[PDB]
Amino acid sequence: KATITESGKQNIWFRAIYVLSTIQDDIKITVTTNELIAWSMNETDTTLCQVRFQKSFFEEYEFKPHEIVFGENGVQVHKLYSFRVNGRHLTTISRKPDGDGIKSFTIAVNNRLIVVIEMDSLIVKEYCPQFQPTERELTSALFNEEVNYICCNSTLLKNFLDNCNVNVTDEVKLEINVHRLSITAFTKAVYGKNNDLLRNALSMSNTISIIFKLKDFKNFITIGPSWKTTQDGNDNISLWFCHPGDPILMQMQKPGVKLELVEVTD
Amino acid sequence: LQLPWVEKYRPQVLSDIVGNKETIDRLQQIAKDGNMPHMIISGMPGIGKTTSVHCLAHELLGRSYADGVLELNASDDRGIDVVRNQIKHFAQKKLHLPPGKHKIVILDEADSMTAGAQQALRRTMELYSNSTRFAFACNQSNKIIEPLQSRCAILRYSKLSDEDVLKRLLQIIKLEDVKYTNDGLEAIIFTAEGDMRQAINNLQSTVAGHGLVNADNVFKIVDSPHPLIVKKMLLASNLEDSIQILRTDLWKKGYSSIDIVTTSFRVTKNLAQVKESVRLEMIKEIGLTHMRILEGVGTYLQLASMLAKIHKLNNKA
Amino acid sequence: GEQWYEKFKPNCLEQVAIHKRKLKDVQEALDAMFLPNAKHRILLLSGPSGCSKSTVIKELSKILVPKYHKVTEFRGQMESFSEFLKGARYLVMSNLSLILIEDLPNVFHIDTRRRFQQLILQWLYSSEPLLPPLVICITECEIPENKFGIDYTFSAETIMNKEILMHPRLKRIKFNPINSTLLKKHLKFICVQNMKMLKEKNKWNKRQEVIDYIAQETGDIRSAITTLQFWATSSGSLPISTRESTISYFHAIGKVIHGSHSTNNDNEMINNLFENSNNLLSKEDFKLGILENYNTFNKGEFSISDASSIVDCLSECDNMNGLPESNEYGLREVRKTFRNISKQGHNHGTVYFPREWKVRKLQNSFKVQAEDWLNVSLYKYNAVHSFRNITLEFGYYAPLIRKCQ
Amino acid sequence: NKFSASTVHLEHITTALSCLTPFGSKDDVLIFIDADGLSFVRENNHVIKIQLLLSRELFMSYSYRNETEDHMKLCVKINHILDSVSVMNRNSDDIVECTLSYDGHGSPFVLIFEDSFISERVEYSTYLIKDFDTNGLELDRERISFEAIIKGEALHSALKDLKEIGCKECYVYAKTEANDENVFALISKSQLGFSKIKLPSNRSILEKLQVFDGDSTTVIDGFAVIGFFDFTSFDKIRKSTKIASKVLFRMDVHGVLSVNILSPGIVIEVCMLEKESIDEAAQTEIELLMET
Amino acid sequence: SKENLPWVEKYRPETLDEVYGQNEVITTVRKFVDEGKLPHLLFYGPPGTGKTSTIVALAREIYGKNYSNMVLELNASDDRGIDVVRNQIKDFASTRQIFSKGFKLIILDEADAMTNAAQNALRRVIERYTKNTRFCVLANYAHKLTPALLSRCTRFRFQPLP
DNA sequence: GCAGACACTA
Ligand SMILES: Nc1ncnc2c1ncn2[C@@H]1O[C@H](COP(=O)(O)OP(=O)(O)OP(O)(O)=S)[C@@H](O)[C@H]1O
Ligand SMILES: Nc1ncnc2c1ncn2[C@@H]1O[C@H](COP(=O)(O)OP(=O)(O)OP(O)(O)=S)[C@@H](O)[C@H]1O
Ligand SMILES: Nc1ncnc2c1ncn2[C@@H]1O[C@H](COP(=O)(O)OP(=O)(O)OP(O)(O)=S)[C@@H](O)[C@H]1O
Ligand SMILES: [Mg+2]
Ligand SMILES: [Mg+2]
Ligand SMILES: [Mg+2]
Repeated sequence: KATITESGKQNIWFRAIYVLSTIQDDIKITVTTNELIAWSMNETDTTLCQVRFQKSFFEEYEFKPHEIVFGENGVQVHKLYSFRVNGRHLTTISRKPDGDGIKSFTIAVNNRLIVVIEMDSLIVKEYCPQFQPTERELTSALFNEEVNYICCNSTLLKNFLDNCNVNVTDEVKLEINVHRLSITAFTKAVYGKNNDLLRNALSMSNTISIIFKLKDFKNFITIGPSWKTTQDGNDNISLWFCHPGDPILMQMQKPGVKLELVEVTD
Repeated sequence: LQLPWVEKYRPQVLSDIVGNKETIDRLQQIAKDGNMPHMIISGMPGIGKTTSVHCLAHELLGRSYADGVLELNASDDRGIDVVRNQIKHFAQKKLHLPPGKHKIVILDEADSMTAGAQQALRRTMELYSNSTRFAFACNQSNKIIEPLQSRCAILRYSKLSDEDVLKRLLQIIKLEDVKYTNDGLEAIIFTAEGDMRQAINNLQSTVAGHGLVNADNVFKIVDSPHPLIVKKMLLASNLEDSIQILRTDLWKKGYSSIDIVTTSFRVTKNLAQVKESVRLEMIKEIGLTHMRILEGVGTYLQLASMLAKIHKLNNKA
Repeated sequence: GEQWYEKFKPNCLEQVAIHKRKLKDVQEALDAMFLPNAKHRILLLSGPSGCSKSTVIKELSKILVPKYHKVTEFRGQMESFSEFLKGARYLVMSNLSLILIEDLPNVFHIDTRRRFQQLILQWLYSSEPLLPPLVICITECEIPENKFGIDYTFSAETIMNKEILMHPRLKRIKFNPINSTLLKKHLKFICVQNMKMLKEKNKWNKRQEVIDYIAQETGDIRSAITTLQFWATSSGSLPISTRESTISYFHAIGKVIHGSHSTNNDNEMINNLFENSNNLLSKEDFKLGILENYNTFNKGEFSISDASSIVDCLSECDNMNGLPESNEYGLREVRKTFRNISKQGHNHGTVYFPREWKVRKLQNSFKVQAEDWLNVSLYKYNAVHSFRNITLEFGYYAPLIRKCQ
Repeated sequence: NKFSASTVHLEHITTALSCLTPFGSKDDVLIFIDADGLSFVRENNHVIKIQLLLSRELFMSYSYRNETEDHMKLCVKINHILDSVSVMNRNSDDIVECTLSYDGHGSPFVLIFEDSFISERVEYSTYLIKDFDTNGLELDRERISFEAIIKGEALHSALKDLKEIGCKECYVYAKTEANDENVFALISKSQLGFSKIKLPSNRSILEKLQVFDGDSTTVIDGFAVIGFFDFTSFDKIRKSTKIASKVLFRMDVHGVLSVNILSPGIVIEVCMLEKESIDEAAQTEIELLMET
Repeated sequence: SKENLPWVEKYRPETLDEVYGQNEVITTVRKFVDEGKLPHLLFYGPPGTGKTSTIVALAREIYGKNYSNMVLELNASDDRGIDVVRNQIKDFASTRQIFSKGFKLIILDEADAMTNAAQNALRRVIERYTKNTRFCVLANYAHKLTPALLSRCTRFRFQPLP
């Protein structure tokens, strides 16, 4: 595999890989001829974050699944190769240096991941992280695109997300009410020995069912403003069937990047 | 630039290692078959534990020793988070080994490692038992927690006997082509008291300072061990003989009083041919003398009074 | 090759080395938990190392989850565990996944253990509809020499500060070491599984004594399996070394008072006790245990001279500033005098922990009461009398003077 | 006064002292006064030695009245100086004049700062009892392994990229080819795996690079030089290369490395120590990856 | 200048010939250094017998002008915590010698006053980093030293001066 | 090592 990109997509790529690293320390990266797949399954089995990079994201897609000899565990029949690497290892590699820019970036696999960085000047940085070829566990993607209609603006939602003091790590309550979406983020008070407040209840709400995570939602929305999308780049979507038991489905369409997210409710 | 005899002749194969013949043979079968289980080795220091582990790893790996070992020693950043991350990264890699071979991780001196690091180690072994293996090196197995000892095979190491140490001395002498004497070798063994490294150091000192290995030269360069003198003077019948022995040995050779008290306590604890009441009375007197010395009164008069009280309780008037 | 204890992992419930009463108790507790009316919010299962703790929950959740994956084991920090607990809170419907807290996060630091305690308290008192089942497994094993709880003995009572344990929504079931009969049966099962390799070498005819020694020497099934595997793989003539266990706090007092049946001679037993358990016999509030428990040798029917000598020797030992020699002398004297007077010994009394914490609590209560009395007296008028004279004169006369007036 | 010096532009002095704070902030700097100028040397654990030199023309009132062998030493604690100077030298364009004074021996190091009719005067008592003198990790130029001159900005960017990766052990590579495709890189290994930062053969950042054969006159092509250096020294030097114009690299066959920093500007020379031996037979796999 | 110092410090020996009493130890260490072989010497004895004076004279004899940057002297006056010990001695021993083709000598005065973990780290460094770096142990008390340290280090006893 | 009460088949 040899995929090279020369554009300002390094910011969105680093943001997505940082999101995946924050969700899970280990990131399972599966490469197929159709597109590029990156995901990191949660330890609690409640988070499924999917990001897809089309062939138009890069300038070349010289991938040869038939020539893979070492690591046949991750090679299964559309033949594709799957491997897992630590998120913190790669996030500190795809970072943008301060006071400098990167004009060329590519990722490759040898027969020990072969990833290199070429900045604006001639100086280049090469890294060889260790991966592990796993068993193309794409049944989660089968459930994700197994498949109401809610659409809303994303910049005010992002402002609400990053001014709500996520340090306390409260929960979010999607209150649809009647017609207007009122995004709320509060925590549930807990009783003590005799009606004591062991944990303080910090509640805040504003007006423009299901309860889901807050850092997953923030990480999913951070992908949008990171990349300047003059063309297309429509707002996020929310899909969820009846009853709170089933997980929710979200999608953020972009011309070269596909966003999916599954969060289990209750 | 000549390496010392201790480090110049470090064994590289399990055949050169002497001592516990059964354990060495078992290690050889483990290396040959390749089935390497989790192991903990404990015993007297300087008897060939870390050397045996290194030889076993070498014989099991061969050309895979470049990456297949992660030797984390005591003299390292032995924390709770960086050690866990390093071991996790070591266990999350695969190399081209035969199916009967597995990666070996060596942790010398695991006694001083923190208990949280022990729990992290247990998590790593539970998560990645199928790929990598762990080999422990230590002096005693008490400091290792029970759950970690449960997931391993314990092989206690005994002190090296006269035959193995003498055989190693003969091989090293033949390698160095050094004139020796049987009485000198007996004196070397007596001074070593089962220690291999101490015996090698004493032989090196004898050959450097005097050349020919003789009992007189060995006694001149290094004195007899103090526990033997303590045991000799403690079981003496007459008070005058014990007083003279303690004086002419310990005060003339320059032995600290607190060291004498500690050695006497160890000897009394390890004494055999004494009654329980006499042993506990002597232990109490040793504790009183130790308190007196620790406060600051550590003269010869205190030791003489301690011996006088010991002989008084022995004779019972 | 693969380890025997992993290759021979049980599949059915009958294969697990668990007692019938223990299995019934854990089954009833779990079944009570899975009803909508949750009697116990959390399940705590303490016990020694390798007494088949986690496997019980594993196969139980295997057999019960389809009735109404298997578990969600948390990998071994602070905010990661908070997020894990919050995510486990939102796993109730259509999954019914049990929450396992085996191999709990780091607690040797004060801050992380405290935040663990507040997390446990917060989840225990959460008045939220429905409940995801949760099981906590704690291994009882003391930390060797390297205070006030941790670094002395790592167990359930060390981590939890007497608040989680004293909760209605908890079922504390301590686990016992694996039975000798069950260990022998499981070792025989391994042997009849490995018949071919057993017949390969000359080990079948010398099997019964080895199995009996392994079963009677240690109570850990995993350590016994590892020892059996090492013995079978070895050609022969190799002495077997087991997983040396630990001696409990009351077990040490029982061994010191009565003695040891395995070792008749006192010197070797005392030396082994000092070597293997130096931390327990050198740490404080242990001589108090002997001083409070020596009366139960014959239900207080022995000679007064022996007791007087015992307490006098203990006073001399305390005079040596807690030196190891003092502890050795005191233990040796106690063992010697009990061995001497054990010629007529029957119906020994039960042992107890010394009443040291209650005295400290009462002293603290007296101190705060005296501080309050000084405060109110100083507010009323000018009266200072230091602190020494209060307990002798003002601790009794002033209360009755105030009450009468 | 034996030694006197005055300056008006303290920005240069404070930005030179900021390059010494990562390791030299603790104590034990041995200031030298001579006809050449003012120099500071720091050496901890006898593993790394730094020399920062101030020329005559930097000071405006350099007198240097002496009647001796013209070499006087003094040792002062850096942390006290940093704590004293942190509160002053504030704002911008404060025209803080600094006056240096030292009365030979037995007198404290005296600094006078004046800022808008407000003067300050701090006395720094010295430590000259167990001064063993001599010292210095010097190297001979007759057997230099190789010489290299690189730009300061590229080295600073490389070090600032290498620091946050980790890489507790680092390697230094030297290589020359007949087609003028000179190779110079500072690779390292960490828990992440392998980290390779490469300085290309472009003369903008690799103006001069030649590998010698231990005689400092016989330049050869096709020979590789391996330098095993600890992460600590590179981390300490990263701050010193933050502001610079040209950086000179020069180590001999003994393994000690002298790095010269140019920033007229002042000169900073730092001497390093190589590790005792390469890890097993690693150097082979360093080249095997280098032409890979 | 001299002639203004206490006689204890004024009469400090500078050469091995200036050390009296322990003729056997002096001859043995001279034979050791004549062959270029330093087997991790350990010195034990009562105070005032000339342990640190002997090691200083030996270092002067075998090095000369290299004492300023080859000998690492550690003692009770310097902090010897576990992290400090491991970092300092690892950095000193792992680094190659500058120009001299001889072993590196590290002197540890008052080695009895260290923690058990620090002693374990020191004894691991002694066996690990020993190709070019040697160790010297000075202590008047042996009960505070780990018995493993006494095995790897050759013990020399300083008798009271006759 | 102690006691108090229960397991389990001869
Ligand atoms: N059986 C043996 N045969 C030959 N040489 C031996 C033997 N045992 C020890 N030695 C020598 O003693 C040296 C030290 O051995 P080590 O294995 O380092 O000691 P140890 O058993 O690990 O105990 P430590 O290191 O004090 S915790 C080796 O390098 C050998 O030179
Ligand atoms: N018949 C058996 N019954 C129970 N466990 C068995 C049996 N045969 C093998 N084992 C193994 O023995 C171990 C027992 O697991 P547990 O003791 O429940 O784990 P644990 O509680 O974490 O042990 P510790 O205290 O952490 S060492 C597992 O690894 C099982 O696979
Ligand atoms: N063999 C000797 N002959 C003559 N003077 C000696 C001899 N040994 C020691 N001294 C004198 O003793 C002084 C102090 O001895 P040191 O060697 O510095 O201390 P020490 O003997 O090592 O004892 P400590 O407590 O371990 S520092 C020296 O300065 C000498 O004057
Ligand atoms: Mg060892
Ligand atoms: Mg388990
Ligand atoms: Mg001294």
